[PDB]
Amino acid sequence: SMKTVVNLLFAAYSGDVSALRRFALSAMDMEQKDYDSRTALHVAAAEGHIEVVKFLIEACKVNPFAKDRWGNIPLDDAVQFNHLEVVKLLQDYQDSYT
Amino acid sequence: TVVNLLFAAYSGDVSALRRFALSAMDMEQKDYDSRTALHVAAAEGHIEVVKFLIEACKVNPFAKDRWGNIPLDDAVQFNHLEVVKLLQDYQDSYT
Repeated sequence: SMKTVVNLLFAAYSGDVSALRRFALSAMDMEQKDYDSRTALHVAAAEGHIEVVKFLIEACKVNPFAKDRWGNIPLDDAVQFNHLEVVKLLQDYQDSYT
Repeated sequence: TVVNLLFAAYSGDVSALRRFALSAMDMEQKDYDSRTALHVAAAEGHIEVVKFLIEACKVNPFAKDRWGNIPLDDAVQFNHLEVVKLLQDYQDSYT
């Protein structure tokens, strides 16, 4: 259970879009959080993996307003670490989110 | 095992941590956010876990996570006073 959440989040950490796809293609909840309330989109945005953020936004359609332990959404990490291609994507996706 | 460590720290599972330390796995290994077992345990305020990590395993209390934060920083933010005192005394004596 939590073993997969970490495989999921470690796949987002490495920029492995294919591994994320295999997780998503098995009906796994892609919005699950870890011990720090961090999601796959959190780790992707913090690392600046533009293609990983794209997949979680377009293919999985994950909630971008999920807050971690410190109350931050994935956009906050992209802003703090100067990943602006991810910032612009999360900006546009947050204004249209459902 | 990379986070079975950190999932045990989050849940205050001192017994699981003792089993993992016996198998000689790295108790200071970090995750995707550069978080250690001491980080998560201090953030949750689980006192018996940070006791075991500093007194038995003697982990480095100056390890910084992705946000440059020390395990004591989370314990201060979330009002885990006894954990703050343990790490503060341990950080002073760290060789």
